[PDB]
Amino acid sequence: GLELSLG
Amino acid sequence: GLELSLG
Amino acid sequence: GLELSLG
Amino acid sequence: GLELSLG
Amino acid sequence: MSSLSRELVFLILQFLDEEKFKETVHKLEQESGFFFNMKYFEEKVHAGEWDEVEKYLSGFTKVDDNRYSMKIFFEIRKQKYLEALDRHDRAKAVDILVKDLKVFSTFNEELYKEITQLLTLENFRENEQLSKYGDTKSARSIMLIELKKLIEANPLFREKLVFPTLKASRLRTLINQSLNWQHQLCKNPRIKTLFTDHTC
Amino acid sequence: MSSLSRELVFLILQFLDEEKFKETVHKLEQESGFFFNMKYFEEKVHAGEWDEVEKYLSGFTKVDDNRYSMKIFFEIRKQKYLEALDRHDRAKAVDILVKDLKVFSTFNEELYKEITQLLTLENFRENEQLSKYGDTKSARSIMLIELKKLIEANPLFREKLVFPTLKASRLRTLINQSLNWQHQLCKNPIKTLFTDHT
Amino acid sequence: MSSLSRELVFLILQFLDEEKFKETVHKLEQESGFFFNMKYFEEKVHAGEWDEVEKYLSGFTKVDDNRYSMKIFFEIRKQKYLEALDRHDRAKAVDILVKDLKVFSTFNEELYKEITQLLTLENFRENEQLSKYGDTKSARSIMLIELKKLIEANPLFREKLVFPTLKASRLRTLINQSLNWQHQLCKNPPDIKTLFTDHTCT
Amino acid sequence: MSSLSRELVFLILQFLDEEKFKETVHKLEQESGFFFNMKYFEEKVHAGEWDEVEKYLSGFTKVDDNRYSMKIFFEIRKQKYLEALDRHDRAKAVDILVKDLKVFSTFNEELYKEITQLLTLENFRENEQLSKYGDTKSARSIMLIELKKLIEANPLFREKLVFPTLKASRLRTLINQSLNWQHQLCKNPPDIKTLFTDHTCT
Repeated sequence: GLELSLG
Repeated sequence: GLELSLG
Repeated sequence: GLELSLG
Repeated sequence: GLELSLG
Repeated sequence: MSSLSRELVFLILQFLDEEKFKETVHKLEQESGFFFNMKYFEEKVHAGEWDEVEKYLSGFTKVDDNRYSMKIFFEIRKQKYLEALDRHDRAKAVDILVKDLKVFSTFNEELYKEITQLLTLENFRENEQLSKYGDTKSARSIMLIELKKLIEANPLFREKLVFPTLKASRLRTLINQSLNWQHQLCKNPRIKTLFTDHTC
Repeated sequence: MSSLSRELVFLILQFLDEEKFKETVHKLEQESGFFFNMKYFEEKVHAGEWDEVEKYLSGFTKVDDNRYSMKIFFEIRKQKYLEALDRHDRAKAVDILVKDLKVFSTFNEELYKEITQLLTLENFRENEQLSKYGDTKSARSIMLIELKKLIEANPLFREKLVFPTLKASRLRTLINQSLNWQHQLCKNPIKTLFTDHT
Repeated sequence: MSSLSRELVFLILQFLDEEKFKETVHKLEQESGFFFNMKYFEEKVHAGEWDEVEKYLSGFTKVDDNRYSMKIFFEIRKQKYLEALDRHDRAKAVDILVKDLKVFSTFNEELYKEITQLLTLENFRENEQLSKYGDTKSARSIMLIELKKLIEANPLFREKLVFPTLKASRLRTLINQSLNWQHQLCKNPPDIKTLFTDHTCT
Repeated sequence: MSSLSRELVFLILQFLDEEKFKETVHKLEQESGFFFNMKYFEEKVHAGEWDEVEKYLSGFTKVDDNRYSMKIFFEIRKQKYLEALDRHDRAKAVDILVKDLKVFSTFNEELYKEITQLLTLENFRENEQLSKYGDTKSARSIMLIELKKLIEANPLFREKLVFPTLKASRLRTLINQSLNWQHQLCKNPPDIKTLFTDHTCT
């Protein structure tokens, strides 16, 4: 949950 | 002397 | 042998 | 003539 | 803090706002950590004032307090980084990458690497995941939507997002009463200072 | 503003300081413009925090308000500039020269040229008027002495340099009385300050 | 005398030019100080290569050798400076002012002062004397027009500006003659091996 | 080119060296591509003059000619990069990484990524492979040893690494012979003026 990502 | 100066 | 690498 | 100048 | 003192801060906040001391209001919000002002936050994010954004946030949470507050800072620092790239300031971009973004590497090694590699692109829009980032203005807006959600879900902000409601000038009214209490201990009627108790 | 409201700001200032909200205190001083805090001013000048110095000042005077406040800003921006030259950041020095010091050119044409020409020196102490300049820490101190005088002489600071003196927590004391007036009669003596006690 | 080694340089220069070694031609021009290649100088001035421009000149004259060659360096360095101002590179402009233009500070204090003050103008054409400096390309060409008059009028270049007249490849025919001197001494007879050591059959 | 002509270039190289025209010697080596001067190359590598190093090399090989000449440029640009990091000039370090080192990515995707990530370290000696790089001076030396090997084994350099051996001033000796051959055709045998046209007695 609330994974960090580029988009 | 309120004139601005370098000193 | 001839391939590129860091060190 | 040979004086250095702005322009 | 007592709830007295906490409530007193709120009174002060209302007063300061009414006197239009805008910057003082937000310093107090921040240093007390009692109320998080969305409107203000949005305004600063749109303005790209990242220094102030992180400073205001610092009154309510640290970067590693929880997964919500961690993603909040990450999003902010990512946009900071991309903007730096977009104005082609690679000196600033690297400074941001080391000072701001490195803390997130420990938890995600691979993303940090992927983000680092954006330095070498002509345009970070060459990365497919970022191929959609069209404007500084628009990107900030998109990101802001995401921050609002992250903040509203964050348990450390959950009870801090709604101001109480008071009749106007509650503090001024209370002060008035202290003057009524002082002068009702006077002998006869019928101001001078708030600094010492008033008498006749 | 009333004198009530003005006085209330002072109580609030005392409260904020006691509760250790340091940055809110000085934002309040600045935005109300009621009290100029010398101690704070000195601390910021010594630290060289030039943006904060000018911002704090900006609540009390603008650059062109009078000849006193004009020399104050000039002195600050001159020191900013000399520090830039002194670490040899000529990129910063020229930026300061154009952005910060050019306003003083309009009426001091020659001086602006003389200050500009320091860019071409190996060390600005080659200029005899600046030959007496010893290090950053000392220069800041010297300048600070001059600023304090200029501010104390400035007519816009005239009623602003002295805090009143109060028993501690006067605001809390007043608040307590309101509870006495409210929380008397109908209810004596946890409930709020948000509505009246009954 | 050394009028040999001077002459031998021209021969080598000519050869280098025939074989299209461009950069060796100009290093030699520069390092011998025997021939000043105007055509090369112009090409580099137009291209704005001020470092190559100035180092090439150094093979020929110093800033303080005479009043002509000192106007030569000044005009180049002034142009260098204005160009930095024009691309808004204020950092480069100050460095040029201090390392390169600063030499003229002493006898022209005032000129140096006026020139420094161009940093504070939004566009240096706001100055009176610079009101017509318009374009980089034209500025370089206009200056080059007078630099040329200055280089030709300078006493240190007067004999160095025009190449000698030679049959093409004068150096190769000489080598041919030297080998002919080698082989009319030998018996008995049009077959060469090397130039490193003298030719012997028998 | 004939081998006559090739040999003449070598004579000229000796002449230029004897007259101490230093930069003309190495421009000629470079432009002719006939002789690669290790001694000079080492000197420049130690000095860290990278722009001149790559320019001198460019007279012999380009970056993508072969796997030897590839690793040679890669090593030079890698050291260039590490030095930038070591002086904490991250603006320069990224400029190098994009302009000079990106060419090696196409065929090395992973290494280019690894090298990029060195920007984010406090010190690249935190990387275990680079944990041994102790000095700029020492690093250059270690690297230089590696380049010497790569150059000597590189097939494009293989016949270019040894200067011939000649008596001193071979060119001056040859020139002299040409004068002897000219004057031995004389029927009044003063004197001989110049090398620009053949001498006669008259």
